[PDB]
Amino acid sequence: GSSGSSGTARKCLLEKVEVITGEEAESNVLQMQCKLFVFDKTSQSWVERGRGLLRLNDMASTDDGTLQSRLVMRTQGSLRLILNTKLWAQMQIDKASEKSIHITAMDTEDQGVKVFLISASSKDTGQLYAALHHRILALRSRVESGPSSG
Repeated sequence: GSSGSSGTARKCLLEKVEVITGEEAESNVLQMQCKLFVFDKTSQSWVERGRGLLRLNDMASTDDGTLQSRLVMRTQGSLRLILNTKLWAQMQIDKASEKSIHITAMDTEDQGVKVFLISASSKDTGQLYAALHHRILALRSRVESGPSSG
């Protein structure tokens, strides 16, 4: 084989990812057209943030190396991204209605945690929801060991 050293006298391997393409090769659980709304204390109500397509993409964890998840929402116009946050075990999500849902996420610019809403058909709404929950149940199952059998 070959042998050569330079500057940094420490490396992981030749086939480094830094050079390798994002190769995101992420997974698409479920995709459906939905709308996003945020509560602006200013108006004290739901304000139009961005309406378009919504889907749950599965990503790999870094410190956990496990199947991580996040909340993405692309608009209908230029599929622009306005909502991007990584779900967490202590994630807040409750089913307000069979069509609307209350989930907490962080913005991309404001990077602040706010109460987001999800409006969709009585069916679609249940789909996306049935997903989120799990996304968290998988995390809470790691932090805690669980019930120890006597």
